[PDB]
Amino acid sequence: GLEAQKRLRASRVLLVGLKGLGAEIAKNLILAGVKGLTMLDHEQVTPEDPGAQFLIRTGSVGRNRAEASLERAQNLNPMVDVKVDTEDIEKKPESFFTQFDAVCLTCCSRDVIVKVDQICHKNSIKFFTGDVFGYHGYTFANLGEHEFVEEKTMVKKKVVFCPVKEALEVDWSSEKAKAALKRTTSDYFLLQVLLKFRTDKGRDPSSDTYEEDSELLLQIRNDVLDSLGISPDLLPEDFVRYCFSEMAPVCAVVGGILAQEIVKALSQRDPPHNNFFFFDGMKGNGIVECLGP
Repeated sequence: GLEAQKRLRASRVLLVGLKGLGAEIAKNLILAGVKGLTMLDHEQVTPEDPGAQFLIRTGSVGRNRAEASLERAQNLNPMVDVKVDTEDIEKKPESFFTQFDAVCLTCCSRDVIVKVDQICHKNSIKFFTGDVFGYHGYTFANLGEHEFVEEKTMVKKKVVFCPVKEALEVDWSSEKAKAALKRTTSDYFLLQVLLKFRTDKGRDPSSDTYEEDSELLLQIRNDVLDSLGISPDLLPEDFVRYCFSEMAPVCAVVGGILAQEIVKALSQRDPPHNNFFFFDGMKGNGIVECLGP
């Protein structure tokens, strides 16, 4: 679209977390030509990061992940104002988010995702989150009341979104929810298991301690599925073997989907996925789920 491009080129995006998924998102957004992208990450480069991640030069272990990504990110499009922020996202005051038109979170804890979603909803900022765990990946969008144009021939269409807290808590005890459960990807419950591992451990499952991590994941599988009154065998028993580490192709697929969703929301064209997109790199599937309302 024509005026869609004017919106996109005037848009400023906050991107949190510069592991494998984050640079893929950064690369796509920078190539698309947004006005500015702020890359925020307070963590240091780990030995495992360069395996999926193309913005950081080899041998950067110990460097801050955002600072180590700046040169290659900026080189993608000199017309984009790429900035780095090394401050923990939890330090940020509410006023920090208001300078951005869209916020996208990766590698953030569940509590952080809820808090930032509520800040964005109150200030009408487009909110996204996504992560990759091994062969699996997901994206989430909360665009609030999102207005957009389509074809058929212009069609001004509105789609209502729901907060991430409501999307991450689904009452499966309403009879209506039981029927919808049979057609649920079960990657959604994989997300719940991995998100509480992140909360409990302060980190994601790591292949050097795959040896706890399948261990801890087995408890979360029983802990969350019983908590939600769901059978423990809804998701594969051996799910622990396909949710470890970062694979570059998986980050590419999930980052491409998420970046296109961000572009759709900023340019206000085409129906955005509402509200979850689940990718399984083993079966080659991408599934859109609407959860929360």
